[PDB]
Amino acid sequence: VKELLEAGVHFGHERKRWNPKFARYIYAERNGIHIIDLQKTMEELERTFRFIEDLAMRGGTILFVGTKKQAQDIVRMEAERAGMPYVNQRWLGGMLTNFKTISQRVHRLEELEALFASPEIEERPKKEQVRLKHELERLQKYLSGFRLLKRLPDAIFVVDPTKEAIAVREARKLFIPVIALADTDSDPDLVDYIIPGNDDAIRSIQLILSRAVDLIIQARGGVVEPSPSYALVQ
Amino acid sequence: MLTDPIADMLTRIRNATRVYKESTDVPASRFKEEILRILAREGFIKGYERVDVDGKPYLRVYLKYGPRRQGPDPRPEQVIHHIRRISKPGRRVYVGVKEIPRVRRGLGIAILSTSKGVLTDREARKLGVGGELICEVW
RNA sequence: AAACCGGAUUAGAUACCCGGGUAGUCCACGCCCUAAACGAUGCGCGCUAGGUCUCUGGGUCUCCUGGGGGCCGAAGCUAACGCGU
RNA sequence: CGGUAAUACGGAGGGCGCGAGCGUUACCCGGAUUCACUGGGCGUAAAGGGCGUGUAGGCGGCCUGGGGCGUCCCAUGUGAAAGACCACGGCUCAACCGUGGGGGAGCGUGGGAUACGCUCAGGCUAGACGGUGGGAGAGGGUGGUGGAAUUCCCGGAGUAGCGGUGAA
Ligand SMILES: [Mg+2]
Ligand SMILES: [Mg+2]
Repeated sequence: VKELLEAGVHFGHERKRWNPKFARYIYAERNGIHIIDLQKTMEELERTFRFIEDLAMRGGTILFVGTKKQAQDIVRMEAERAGMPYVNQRWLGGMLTNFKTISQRVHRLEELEALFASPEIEERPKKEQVRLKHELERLQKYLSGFRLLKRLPDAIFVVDPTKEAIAVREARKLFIPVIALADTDSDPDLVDYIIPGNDDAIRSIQLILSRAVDLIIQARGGVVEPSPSYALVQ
Repeated sequence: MLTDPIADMLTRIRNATRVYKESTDVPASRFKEEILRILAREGFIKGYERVDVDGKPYLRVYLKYGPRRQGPDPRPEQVIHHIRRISKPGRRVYVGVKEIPRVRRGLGIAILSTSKGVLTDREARKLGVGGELICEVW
């Protein structure tokens, strides 16, 4: 189910904060706003999903990023709802590019997995039960979706690339294909497979980002429900 | 007044390609056309056609690029890397056939105007005539 | 208010501060022709994303479209600082 | 470089380089795209004229026709020898020399081309100028006039200081 499902509540977004490189994917300045030509949305979807498919059934790992305010959660849903890695709270200087080092944080996160369930089940110089169980605190918060990922992904999926630029940069540096949902905010030129959409409305992120995860599990057989995601959707 | 029309064209073209435009008008002249023909034939432009704008004769020039590109900065290679005026109203430049230049060991062109018409350098060399050395292009 | 005449200050003070004061500052006419006379950026024309503030025209007056003044800054340029319809 | 540990001075051992030579000085080109034609620059490095007006000059939109000056092409004459370059030769080699061959711009003559530049003749309206109608402006010149303030002068009322400074 696609087509008018998109016009559902998810077409055009921002106005007069545009990138004129995005002028190709626009329908009009109707009532002050940029409303985004959907025929070409759909157009780009086929090519993009086509890439996802092939990538997925060839057994690839996509890396999902959405640190954005109201995308935050509907990421770690569909990301985990497909066993793919995700970056949720904040992108870090050189997850990809400084990958080896940023990994020793995960290498050392699960050292503390294995100190919870431990012979030190309740022991070690008692003020070290915040000193270390608050190290695992931060480690937890950030590397929760990143922890799976043990070689660079074969792709990345991004919700707002002008928001998420520090990532996309690393991607392109590393020849890693950039998949993203992008609106009039953004610079198409450096998004390899674009979902000309709406970086913002939670429904729009949902419709799109879930289907893409359908396609992913569905390209290893075993489709499920209407997705464990409708947040407080409101 | 616009003092070197042919400079103009080369420049319009140089300019439009570095922002990867699909096309550029240039106000039309028979001579301009003759140069375009070469560009087209030598495979530098897709092609060109006459058109009007505000009802005055122009020449739409359809430009041509490489494929989308590797890593950070996906900008296509240029097909027209270099397009430069040689002869100019300030200083006219003429060559005998024995002294027509060879552009980038042949991987490039030099449009050049003769009394046997406008020609690439190999063209001119073959018909053993020289003339006004218009521009190089590689 | 240069100069200059005094009062302070100071190691001294041909200065800074204070009290006076002529040329000059003003006008007309005739000279002089200089400057950090600066955007330290000669003049004209064509081409090359945009955003926002502003002065002044026109339109079918959300806006669109000329001509000035600004800032941010595509592409690009620059030793850098910056420049950037 | 040298101020008491000098691979930099002087000497010595050793070493590098060239060799009937080796160094020095002078002068020329080079590198020096450091006068930049090839091949440079001028916001802050040196460099935009204080600004205009416009003389000579330089440069000149689109179309068509003539001419063929520039420009291009073919032929031809000229470009002595030496030298240069290539060959093969003579002095035992080489230097030196002989013989032969091949370059060659520039200019003259004859013939040809006409795209671009030039020129003559026609044509267009995209540059420029003009017309009608509207606008904003501390743009300039001349005359006139307004209020605030300072200074002096005259009158009133009024008493012992005012002024000025970091303090005086
Ligand atoms: Mg220089
Ligand atoms: Mg200077």
